[PDB]
Amino acid sequence: DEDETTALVCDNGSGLVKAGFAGDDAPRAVFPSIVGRPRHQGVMVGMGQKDSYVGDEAQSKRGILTLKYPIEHGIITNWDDMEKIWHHTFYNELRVAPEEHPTLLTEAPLNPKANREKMTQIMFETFNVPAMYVAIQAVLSLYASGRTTGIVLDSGDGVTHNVPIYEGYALPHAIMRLDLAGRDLTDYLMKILTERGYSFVTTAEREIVRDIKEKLCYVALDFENEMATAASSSSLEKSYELPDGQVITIGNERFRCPETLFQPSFIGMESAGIHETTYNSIMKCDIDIRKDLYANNVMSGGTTMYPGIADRMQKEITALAPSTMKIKIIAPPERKYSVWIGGSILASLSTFQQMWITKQEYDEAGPSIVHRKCF
Amino acid sequence: DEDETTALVCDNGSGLVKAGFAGDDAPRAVFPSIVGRPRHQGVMVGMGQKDSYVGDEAQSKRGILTLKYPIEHGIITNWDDMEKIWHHTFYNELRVAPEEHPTLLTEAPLNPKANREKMTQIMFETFNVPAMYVAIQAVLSLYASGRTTGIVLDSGDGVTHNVPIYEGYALPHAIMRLDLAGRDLTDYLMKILTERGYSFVTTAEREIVRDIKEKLCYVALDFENEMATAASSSSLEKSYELPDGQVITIGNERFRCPETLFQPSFIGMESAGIHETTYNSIMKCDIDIRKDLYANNVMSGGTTMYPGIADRMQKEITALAPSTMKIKIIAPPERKYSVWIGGSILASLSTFQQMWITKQEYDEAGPSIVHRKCF
Amino acid sequence: DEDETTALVCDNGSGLVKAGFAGDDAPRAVFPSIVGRPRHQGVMVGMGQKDSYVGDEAQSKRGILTLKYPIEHGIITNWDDMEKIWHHTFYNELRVAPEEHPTLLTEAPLNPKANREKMTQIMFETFNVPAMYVAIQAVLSLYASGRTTGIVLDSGDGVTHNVPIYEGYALPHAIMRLDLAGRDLTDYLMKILTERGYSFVTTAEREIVRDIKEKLCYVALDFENEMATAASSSSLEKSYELPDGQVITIGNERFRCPETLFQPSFIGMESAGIHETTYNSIMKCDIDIRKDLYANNVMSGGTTMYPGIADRMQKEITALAPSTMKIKIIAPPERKYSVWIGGSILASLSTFQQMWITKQEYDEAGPSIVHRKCF
Ligand SMILES: Nc1ncnc2c1ncn2[C@@H]1O[C@H](COP(=O)(O)OP(=O)(O)O)[C@@H](O)[C@H]1O
Ligand SMILES: Nc1ncnc2c1ncn2[C@@H]1O[C@H](COP(=O)(O)OP(=O)(O)O)[C@@H](O)[C@H]1O
Ligand SMILES: Nc1ncnc2c1ncn2[C@@H]1O[C@H](COP(=O)(O)OP(=O)(O)O)[C@@H](O)[C@H]1O
Ligand SMILES: [Mg+2]
Ligand SMILES: [Mg+2]
Ligand SMILES: [Mg+2]
Ligand SMILES: [Mg+2]
Ligand SMILES: [Mg+2]
Ligand SMILES: [Mg+2]
Ligand SMILES: [Mg+2]
Ligand SMILES: [Mg+2]
Ligand SMILES: [Mg+2]
Ligand SMILES: [Mg+2]
Ligand SMILES: [Mg+2]
Ligand SMILES: [Mg+2]
Ligand SMILES: [Mg+2]
Ligand SMILES: [Mg+2]
Ligand SMILES: [Mg+2]
Ligand SMILES: [Mg+2]
Ligand SMILES: [Mg+2]
Repeated sequence: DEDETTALVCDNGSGLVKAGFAGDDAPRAVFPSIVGRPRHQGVMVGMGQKDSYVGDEAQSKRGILTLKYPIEHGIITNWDDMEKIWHHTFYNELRVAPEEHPTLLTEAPLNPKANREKMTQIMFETFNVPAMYVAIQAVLSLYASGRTTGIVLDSGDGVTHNVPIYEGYALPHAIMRLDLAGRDLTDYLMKILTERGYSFVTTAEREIVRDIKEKLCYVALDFENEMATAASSSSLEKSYELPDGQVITIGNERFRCPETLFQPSFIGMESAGIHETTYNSIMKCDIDIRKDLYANNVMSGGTTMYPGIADRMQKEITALAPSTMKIKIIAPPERKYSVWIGGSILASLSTFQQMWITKQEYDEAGPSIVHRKCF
Repeated sequence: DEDETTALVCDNGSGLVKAGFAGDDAPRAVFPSIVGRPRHQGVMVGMGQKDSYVGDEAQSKRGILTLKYPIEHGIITNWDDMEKIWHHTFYNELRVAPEEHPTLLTEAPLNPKANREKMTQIMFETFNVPAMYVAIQAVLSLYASGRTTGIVLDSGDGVTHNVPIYEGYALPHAIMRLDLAGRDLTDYLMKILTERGYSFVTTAEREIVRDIKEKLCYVALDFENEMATAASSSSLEKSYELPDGQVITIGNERFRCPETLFQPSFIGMESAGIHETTYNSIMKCDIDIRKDLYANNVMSGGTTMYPGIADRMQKEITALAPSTMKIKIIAPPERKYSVWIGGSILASLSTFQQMWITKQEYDEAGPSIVHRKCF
Repeated sequence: DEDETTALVCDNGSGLVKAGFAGDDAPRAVFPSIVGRPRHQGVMVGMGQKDSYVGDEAQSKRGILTLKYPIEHGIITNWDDMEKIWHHTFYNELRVAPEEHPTLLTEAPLNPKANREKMTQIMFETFNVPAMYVAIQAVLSLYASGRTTGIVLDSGDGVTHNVPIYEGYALPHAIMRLDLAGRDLTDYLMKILTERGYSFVTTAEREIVRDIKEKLCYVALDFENEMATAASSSSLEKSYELPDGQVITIGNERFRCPETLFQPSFIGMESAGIHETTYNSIMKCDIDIRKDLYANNVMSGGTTMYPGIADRMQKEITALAPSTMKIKIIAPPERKYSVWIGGSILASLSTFQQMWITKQEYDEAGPSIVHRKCF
């Protein structure tokens, strides 16, 4: 065990399951969210004997299993494979058990009543846990980023948050989520890059969909004004060779997939987009922090990593805004771990320990104990 | 055409615009206020050819469009969609044109100078009209209810009025609006029912927001004493099955939404709510009708529909009050259309015709014609 | 601490609480009169830990709080929040204590019995005071102006007086207050500007009420003959920009808000107003000082700041006058602070020191010590 003060620190997210201890900058435990039921008698029998695969190794051998994930766009839909994922989150990758030792969780800026009582409950159930606390991603992100006032653009394998937060305090009312960040994005990219040609199909040709997007993506300066030249000329569409090898032009997906993060009308939605929200939660925030809110625009996480978005954030927020107000967008592309950083860095501290629930106050009160506790 | 007098009647409101002729009860013209610009080339092209949908069919087909409305919280924010709305509200569903025929409008009890001058103009511009006028909602809503004297609480898709009327006359100086009734209501419900679980999100899961609150909501007798038993038991938060069909426990919103109409310290403001206003407007008024105004509290609009709301009324006007004075609580829940109702009935008469603005007396003195005119 | 004679000076008003020591000009202490219970669990919980805000950092940070004021039109209406106001006023902003040191107060020209006997008990209760006094605003403002014989016109956040003071002496009979200066003013402006347009609504859009009147208000030369060409032309009503940035037009409010001062029929009242008050108290006074009263009209307060008001006095006081007796309106717009100026400068003096109430003679007399004592 480490010297740094005893907590487990587990960031629930939608792409990769991040967990670790107190003190760090990059994740101790990384794994995607999967547990796969194998299925065959005949050839599974014929060839194998052992197993079911989880996360890491399940990236490797997989064409023998049944690959579903168990969490989606937020609160866990079935927490059943989440349980054995958390079993895996504790008992070999870190290796330490939450049985003796204190434990933290992250959460969205504000969580609900009922399932977040049952969140508290599940820790005490299967995992036993003598002390747990649960702290906000946005607030901890901004403390990772070192700051006192900053409106944190979060955006993961699923959700985008836009929290106004002033000297540590997020604001009670200015609340909106975009549920665009990861899947709809990537798997409409699967939809289209497949119609463009080759069945990314069954046993061989599937998770190239998940290599490709990340490498190809700059967010362009404007759309159909490039898509005109694009088609007469031949530049931004690059002929790339994959583990099979036929001439693959990937070309819009680059700017297209994240132009959807701006405006979902490019798949086809009548509803909103990121640009509006960013401003709109500030326009329904507080008048004398509105000021500093536009003037402290910051970002966190996965889908934010993309090159071209400072150029977009300086472009289109100002494109709604008055003549009188002013935006300041702030840059740092370290940001792909900063929630797990914020959790890890805050875990270590003297101050934070007294704020723990002790399991004695669970048994006394119930899981509703969480509703008078975590700040 | 009807036998009953040549006079069109529009009741505008922020939610569903109501209009018709002279004499009726329930509305002749109903629609919700959308036109929304169609957007795609490619898949709009491939599949269709026609359209762009006003109102009616834009609650049938819509996941192609760009769904925005234009009447928000009172005075018209952009009237360009209102113009083509009014081009629907006249030309196809009622069908009968303003060109030869007299026309009437509804409005709040007292209106300003210029954004009512141009309304008088804009009716004579696009729609030409050889005669027109506009009535207050308050009083027509009261003569509808059958009464000479009455403090009516309005509450519809955005606003609440708490309007003191005695013998046909409202009182010249006690004037407060509560800008809550429809949206911050349903859409704060959107916010926290979404955090309770399922991104209600893109093409398929959205307008259950506006189906669910209507059925589920009642006004309860007290709040965090009921939120106590709540979290121990499993009573008042039922499970129901929607167009998809996962277990949706819908729970507080029922009683939490309408409590926010009363005390808006339940999203979290800082800052008023109706219980006060319903009294405040009367404490500010003539001492010899303070009397009867507390003795003649009445109600109108759709957000008024709720079960338990009289129970909330009788409780918490009285609970401010001195030992001396006395509240009556007058019941009528017919009152969902009372504002369109009386404009229909009043359009029928003899008396009201002489009042009409004639196109000639407009052209003479300008759009201020209404300043000296509208009783 | 300063060299100048040990004495605290609270010029209590019903807008911004002000204070300081002796010898000065502009305020040493200024804070708006707000403390205010924050409310929530859940999101308040989630997003902070400490606090409830007084005045200053309330005038910052406020959308989390429960904001009411405790002094209204004149004498305080519950002395509970006024208490923790004075607790702030002494112990952090001046920092000093009324524990060791002598303490002065401000008041209107003469005051009543009971609650001012009690204004001799609260400062000796919690705040202890070994030596105290209270003096008259009107009179102090006139020696602040460096003069002997004046009728001063006050007008602050709520209230207005019309006081003869001749060679130091106010006349014991000539007396009428006006209760229009601050709130009814600004918050009928909120009411009418609200009817004109956009809800000054809930979290973001509410104190642009207070800000807009001050800058925009001139008194004008006459009302409805200006409101004629107002509608026909487009002159006085300016299109600015606020933190929102829609084309807000402010227009009458300028002249109508100070019109309603002189003539409160521009919301709607049956009783009086100012010009006659300013004439009548001198009509009801000694015959041979009438002369010098009408010939020494002088003003102070915040609300007396509006441009045009000089030309208004010189018009509508003299409009009531006979041919024989003559007015002389005196101009100084130094006058936003003049009563506290009155107290601070007068607190220095050797003369005034023998006038103090020692806490010893309070303990002997009880509350009735100020009755014989104060001049
Ligand atoms: N460099 C990058 N470029 C493009 N997309 C990225 C990059 N890094 C991460 N992402 C995207 O971010 C998502 C994962 O972000 P993350 O914040 O880790 O989600 P979570 O916390 O919810 O697990 C993935 O869908 C991934 O494609
Ligand atoms: N049965 C009902 N229960 C609760 N709310 C209702 C009911 N019927 C209508 N409403 C509400 O009434 C509001 C609209 O009322 P209405 O007075 O017609 O508004 P408007 O005149 O401004 O169009 C809506 O926001 C709707 O949810
Ligand atoms: N520049 C100004 N123009 C007009 N009104 C003003 C100005 N400055 C302050 N006021 C008004 O003066 C009032 C407060 O005056 P003040 O004498 O300080 O009141 P108080 O002594 O009772 O605190 C408020 O209604 C405020 O809007
Ligand atoms: Mg995350
Ligand atoms: Mg564009
Ligand atoms: Mg769109
Ligand atoms: Mg708004
Ligand atoms: Mg503010
Ligand atoms: Mg503790
Ligand atoms: Mg209505
Ligand atoms: Mg209550
Ligand atoms: Mg409140
Ligand atoms: Mg009052
Ligand atoms: Mg009376
Ligand atoms: Mg006529
Ligand atoms: Mg004063
Ligand atoms: Mg006049
Ligand atoms: Mg009058
Ligand atoms: Mg005499
Ligand atoms: Mg003495």
